[PDB]
Amino acid sequence: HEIGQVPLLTLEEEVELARKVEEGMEAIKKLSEITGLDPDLIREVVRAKILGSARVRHIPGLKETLDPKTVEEIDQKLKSLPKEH
Amino acid sequence: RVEYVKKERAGLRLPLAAWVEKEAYKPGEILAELPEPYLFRAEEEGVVELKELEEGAFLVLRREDEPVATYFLPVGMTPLVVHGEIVEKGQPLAEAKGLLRMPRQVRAAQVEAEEEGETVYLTLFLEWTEPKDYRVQPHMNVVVPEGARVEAGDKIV
DNA sequence: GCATCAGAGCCCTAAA
DNA sequence: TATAATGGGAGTCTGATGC
RNA sequence: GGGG
Repeated sequence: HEIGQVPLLTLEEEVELARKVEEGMEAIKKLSEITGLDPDLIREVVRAKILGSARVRHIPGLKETLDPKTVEEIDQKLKSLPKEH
Repeated sequence: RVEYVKKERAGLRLPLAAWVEKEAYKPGEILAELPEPYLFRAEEEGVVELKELEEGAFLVLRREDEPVATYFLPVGMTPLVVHGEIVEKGQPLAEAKGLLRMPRQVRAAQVEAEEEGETVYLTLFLEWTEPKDYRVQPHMNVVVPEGARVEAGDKIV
């Protein structure tokens, strides 16, 4: 019943989401270069804010314990970028 | 659909006892009223490049390939020529019958007027938008919002 | 009222 | 690591107590 | 499945 609550994608929507996922990964790669951070750490920080405050935990491999302090600190370094970055 | 902006200089000749004097013409505005049908005639010899709008028309004479004249036919003026037709100086291009007005899609910014005999020749500085449609396929995404301003070279899809 | 649950004797043999 | 594929299969009778 |  719960899966049946998400409608199946149209060919356009399927391509759209897929497109956005690929572009986002490339964005995280670029955001790593600009910032001097770790692409995975950035990815988990990006992902943390999307899913919300609900899910926050240490991720095996990330260099920092991923607690609300670090996701705020790192998010503030990402939001300190110029408009084009 | 991209409505492309065109700003061009086109001429017209009308009787004098029939044209209403204004410094500019808004779209839809009446340009002249003819007592009897008047034949607008070629003032150059050339091959005709005819460009028809939604309402109204453009006519462009060229010899060799160099454009020698650009004429504007408002609404109420029926072309008597077809695209790519050879014309000689003085043969009627279009008939103007009754009330002739600006088309809905095209304006007249600055209007210069010369007087010769019983006719006036308008040099019209016209601004209008010519529509062109583009088809977007499922694997394509439109990167541009409704109403965006684009110059030559900008990516739309 | 009606459903949901947890009760319903002991020891022994051999077969699995 | 690349056609496309998008929602499952299956079976007595007691008495006491909390909705 | 038998025994008491």
